[PDB]
Amino acid sequence: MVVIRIWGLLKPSCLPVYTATSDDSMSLLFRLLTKLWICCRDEGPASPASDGLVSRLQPKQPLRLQFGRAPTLPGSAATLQLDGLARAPGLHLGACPTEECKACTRCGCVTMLKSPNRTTAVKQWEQRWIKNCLAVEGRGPDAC
Amino acid sequence: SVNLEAFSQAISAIQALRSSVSRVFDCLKDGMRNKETLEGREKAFIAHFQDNLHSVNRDLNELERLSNLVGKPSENHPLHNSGLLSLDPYSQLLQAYKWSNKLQYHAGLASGLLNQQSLKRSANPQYVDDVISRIDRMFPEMSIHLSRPNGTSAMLLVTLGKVLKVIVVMRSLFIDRTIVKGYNENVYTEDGKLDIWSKSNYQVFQKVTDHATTALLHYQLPQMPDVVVRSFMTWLRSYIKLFQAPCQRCGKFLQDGLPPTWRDFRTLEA
Repeated sequence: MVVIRIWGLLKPSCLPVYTATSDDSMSLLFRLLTKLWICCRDEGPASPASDGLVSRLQPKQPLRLQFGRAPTLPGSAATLQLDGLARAPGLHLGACPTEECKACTRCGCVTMLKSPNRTTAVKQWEQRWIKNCLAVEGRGPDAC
Repeated sequence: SVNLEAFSQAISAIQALRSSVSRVFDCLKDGMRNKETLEGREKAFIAHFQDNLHSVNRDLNELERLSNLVGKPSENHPLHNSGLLSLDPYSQLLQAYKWSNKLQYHAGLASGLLNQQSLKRSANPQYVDDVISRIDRMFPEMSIHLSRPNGTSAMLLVTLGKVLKVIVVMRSLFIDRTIVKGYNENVYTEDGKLDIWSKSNYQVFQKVTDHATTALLHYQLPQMPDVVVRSFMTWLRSYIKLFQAPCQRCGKFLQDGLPPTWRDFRTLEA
């Protein structure tokens, strides 16, 4: 957060709270996180005045985070039979849109990102993820 | 004071405008689901744009109408309801009003739809005629009269804008044995010696007479003679113009008229 803050000082188009009062929230965010840090580094408290003061939620709360994950084979002890078709029920540039608009490369760990990445200069991420991703044995592709 | 309809229309219009703009903004959250051929979503976009234009035009058209409301709202009628809580138990009044209106509308719709009855069969006073005549005579532009020189049977005539009076001599309750004439051609005041019948015309109103006879054999309800004669006189009133002639041109024949269903059209075609 401090390096992205110095970035924002170097260029005004940083990542804001995206909700309200975007143009000094970062200051109080940093303060609260440092508070929790100090209060939790060396066997500190957990989820009392700290809780009471952080209980205040300014008009800045975002939602809809990815939390990337994939289904599995929950064959516990007795029986779980699957067919060949009609399966039975059991980066940050989206990775979960409403409509499909590209090759829609699939992935196992969290990724679920684009295959060509449709960008110009983010090639660092693409290069680092050219090969199999983190445990990317399920790094597959799917149409539609 | 029928502005309530236009105001309900404006209500529906603003509700539809809100719904449309909300749906437009919601649809812009995502692009084409699976196009695979083109970017034809521009079509739906332009459709929503035109719907917005439609909404704006409707708002403008409704702003043009609904000029203004009258002063002194409620017309001092619910002042009792506007009164203090001392005399008001007041909402009960409006409740009963709404209940009565709803019950009336319900009964009307039920009676209307119940016209298709299921009764496979129907089995196990010189004072109503005058009352019915007085009730019917309250209607405007259609003057009636009666002399009854024959006896117990009823004899009466009706007048219209022209002098095309109609001679209807029927029984106590139901209308039958009628005849039509035009422009004093009957002169049934003292014709010959008295109010004569003569069952005749100059070979033009014979068609109108036949139509009226057919109507008499059509509106013959089993009971309620008041409704019968009301339907009869309404049927008669439909000839006050004799100018238009749908389903044809107004040159097909001598005349054009046969409205037993409350709508006239070119005769000799049904």
